[PDB]
Amino acid sequence: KDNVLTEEEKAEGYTLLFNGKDFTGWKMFNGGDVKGWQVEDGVIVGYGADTTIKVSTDIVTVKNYHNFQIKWDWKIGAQGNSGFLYHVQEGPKYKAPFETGPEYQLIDDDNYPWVSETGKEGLEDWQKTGCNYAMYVPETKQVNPPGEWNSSMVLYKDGYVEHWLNGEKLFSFQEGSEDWKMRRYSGKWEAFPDYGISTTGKLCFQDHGSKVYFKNVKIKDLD
Amino acid sequence: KDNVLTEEEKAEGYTLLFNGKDFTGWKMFNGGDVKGWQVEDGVIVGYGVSTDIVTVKNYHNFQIKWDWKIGAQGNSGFLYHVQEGPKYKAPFETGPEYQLIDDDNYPWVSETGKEGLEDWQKTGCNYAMYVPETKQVNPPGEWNSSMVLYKDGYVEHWLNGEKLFSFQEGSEDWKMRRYSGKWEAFPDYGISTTGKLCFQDHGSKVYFKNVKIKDLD
Repeated sequence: KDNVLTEEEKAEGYTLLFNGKDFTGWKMFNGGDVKGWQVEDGVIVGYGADTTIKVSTDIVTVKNYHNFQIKWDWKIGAQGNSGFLYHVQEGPKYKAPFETGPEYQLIDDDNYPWVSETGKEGLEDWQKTGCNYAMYVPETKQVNPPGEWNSSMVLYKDGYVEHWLNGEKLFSFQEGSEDWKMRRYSGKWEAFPDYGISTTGKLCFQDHGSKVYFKNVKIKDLD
Repeated sequence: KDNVLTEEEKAEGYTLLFNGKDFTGWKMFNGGDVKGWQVEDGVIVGYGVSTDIVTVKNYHNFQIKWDWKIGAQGNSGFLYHVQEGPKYKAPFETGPEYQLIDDDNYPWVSETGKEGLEDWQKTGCNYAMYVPETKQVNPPGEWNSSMVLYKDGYVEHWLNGEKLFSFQEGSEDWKMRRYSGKWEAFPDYGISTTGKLCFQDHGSKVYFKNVKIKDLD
């Protein structure tokens, strides 16, 4: 059942973005073949040397995408921080995919060790799972705790974006909109002038904390 | 019939916030008698420290409608739930603002050297919080009508009969805008849900009339 298209998914035009067995279709951000992640038991596992050099361990698609609809299943560890990013650009100008590609946050909402300015522990709600990081936050959502599987989906079609989680539409927005522009250009991206620099780019899974697990990664390449 | 309640308006609970004659019911922000403003032909006229005007009365829930006009390059506003006191230099530090500004001819220059306001700094915005997707504004020297409703944190902005947007204070979206946006230097912004109503003028003439208020439950 895992990593297999249903007849209805094939009918809708989904194909496997992860084949269940290896990293065919994937590469390291700013790198070559995938390392520091493994396929184990039909699951992509991210682990997050006579060497001290530290480079991005995030994985990106080889293929560039414009419009798409992607579904995936995911599991994090306690205190995990991962994410799905889209329209990511690579190059020596960048150290990380978040500098260019918008992020669907995958994080330990309740127990990620973030201590605020004032000495208050805990992520703010706009930094939690299913948010379009530093742009949009759901009013309500349902997330299974760390160690349990979750299902997510992102649709992008000519700037129209939807975030879904565990069967529910969290929100949608339009990149063209006045509201989007306000959030983009007066929110938190001063240091990242290339954030959303392009509506075409790579798709990406990140690991910045603990182990993370992905499977059932199915994609509709849209017109 | 400017500055006169219709029988219907009285029946639905509106009263005059401006009487058409003088500044009864108003004071200077952090001050006493109104100065820097004049009543001219039944119109509140601002000439543009804070020299803004605030209601003597505090409001929690309310619905206010008003007519306004600005001079060229005008930068004015309606603000609500304003707090006063020595700790505050200006009404914007506490009360959200419905912007009244010369959208197209305001000589502000950005950090890159481009002149002019971005759309989220223009008329009808809830300053630094919300922006309309579409609106209809009559240009400087012409009259406009506006309305703001506040009901237990639910807010609407209207301009010339159109609902620009609504929002809910304390929603996740509102909290994100409030604490990720531009207010770190203003910790009391938008915290109190009761306070004064306010007109401000930060440049050029502004004109207000037909200022009618419902004091809601």
